[PDB]
Amino acid sequence: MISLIAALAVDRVIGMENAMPWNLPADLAWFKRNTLNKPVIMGRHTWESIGRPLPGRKNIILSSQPGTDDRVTWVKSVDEAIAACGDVPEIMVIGGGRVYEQFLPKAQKLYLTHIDAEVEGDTHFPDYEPDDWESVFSEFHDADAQNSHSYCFEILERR
Amino acid sequence: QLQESGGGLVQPGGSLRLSCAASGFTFNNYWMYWVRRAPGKGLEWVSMINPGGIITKYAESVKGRFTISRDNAKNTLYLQMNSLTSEDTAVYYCAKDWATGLAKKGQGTQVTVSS
Repeated sequence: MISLIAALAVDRVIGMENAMPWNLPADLAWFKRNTLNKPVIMGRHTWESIGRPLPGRKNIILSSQPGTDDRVTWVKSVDEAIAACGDVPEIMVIGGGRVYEQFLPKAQKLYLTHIDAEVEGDTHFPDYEPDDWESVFSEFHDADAQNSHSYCFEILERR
Repeated sequence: QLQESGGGLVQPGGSLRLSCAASGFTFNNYWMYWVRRAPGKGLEWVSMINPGGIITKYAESVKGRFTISRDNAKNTLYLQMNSLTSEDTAVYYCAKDWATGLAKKGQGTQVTVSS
């Protein structure tokens, strides 16, 4: 199955974690727990923002202008990215906006962090028509000494 | 209450430290931010620091060059700026609750970096 994982700010703005004025180690932990031992697919801007492969995962970069870096797998198409994951139970798509857009129609599950921060981002998370998805897990957290803003985790599964 | 100071005219390559005196809230309980407004532009966050002053995060444009710090006993926030460049010219503000509807910042301090 294909799953997307994203952090959505107020108005569903998404962007690069390093450009955001939040510090959310709890969200980093959630991302790590849900992606470890799985392949992750990202676009070129996300790769360039992270600057290095995410350890403990197979990194696959979907772009039209491929890369210099032998630690990751470069692919040119959605079907190539999927094949690059091979025989696995769950493929994690970790963004870019354009990447989320390309994979959402194929996705069965969404892992979202809803952040109580109004921020400038690259774009918004794609329309996920409420009625195609059911919320199966949901948990709210306040801001604390380690996490600058309050956040809610949610998992949705496709109807 | 937040009041920034320490702004001025600095030659490129120079250093400057800004200060923000805080009152009227429990300073040591809050994340604090530095943000800036460059001529013609929106506000751009620059730096943030957690209550105890042990977690910091910097915008990519200032990493390796700026240091945010705080003195919870004095209720003051600091921004050390090194290797200043023309592109750092801006009104700098200290802010509480940045990126929320509770966001508040001072009147700001002007930094002009000019050769």
